[PDB]
Amino acid sequence: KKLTIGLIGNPNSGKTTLFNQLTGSRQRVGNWAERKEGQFSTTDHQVTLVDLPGTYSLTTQTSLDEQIACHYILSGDADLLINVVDASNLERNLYLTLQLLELGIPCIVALNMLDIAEKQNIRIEIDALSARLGCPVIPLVATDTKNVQFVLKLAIDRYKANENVELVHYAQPLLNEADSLAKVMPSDIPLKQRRWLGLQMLEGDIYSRAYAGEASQHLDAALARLRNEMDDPALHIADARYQCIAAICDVVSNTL
Ligand SMILES: Nc1nc2c(ncn2[C@@H]2O[C@H](COP(=O)(O)OP(N)(=O)O)[C@@H](O)[C@H]2O)c(=O)[nH]1
Repeated sequence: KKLTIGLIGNPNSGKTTLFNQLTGSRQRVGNWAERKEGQFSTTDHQVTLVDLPGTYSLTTQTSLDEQIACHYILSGDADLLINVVDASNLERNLYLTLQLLELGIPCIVALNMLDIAEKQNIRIEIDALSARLGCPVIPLVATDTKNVQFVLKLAIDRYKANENVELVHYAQPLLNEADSLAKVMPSDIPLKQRRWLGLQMLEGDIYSRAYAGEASQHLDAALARLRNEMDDPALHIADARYQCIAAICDVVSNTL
């Protein structure tokens, strides 16, 4: 029955509400090595709900909360990740959701605060979002107990690996140098995550270097060949990311 789930999401997106709604008062606040942990029953599982520190990005010195959240997702202790998303500010919240899907980690998106999005004249299309993200999207109003118990626990029991859908289309030189960096990293890290990490290093992420072994030292040489192939490598990563995120927001969002 054991199943470890990690709630992940932006700050002020109804994360603690959803955590509390599922856990109730079956919680244990301790400390990493604040670590918040909870328990709740499903049909097929008894879940260990690991609350993670709220963050906008798995990349960036910043606070200690940001790092532990990032490291936990890479650690791979969790079977499933439930990503609490604010529906009223989708674009802003999707950047973390993209990173989780780029890491290839099985996850369910808890699309929350839909009533606020509805009040702001925004009707998000659930099936369209699920199709383009490649993971179950559960519409929610976390504050309503009637709504939270509707399907979420049902979705948790039938979870699978994400659909291998196309997300960000980076230029080939970026994928080349990210792959070269990925070959230097320890092989126990999945190849799909090693390439993503390599790309974060090129953009100038401070965290990703930790999982790279000695690949972090080969950065400037890769950046040199990138800087002669394009004006700036870090920007081109950020450009391609935007069109992906923005293209999802367009086809998924509508007038109520
Ligand atoms: N209207 C609405 N409000 C919500 C919903 N979920 C959470 N909230 C409200 O948003 C605020 C922040 O919620 P919280 O869970 O603390 O977010 P956090 N800090 O990311 O854990 C709270 O005042 C809460 O009542 C929702 O689905 N709909």
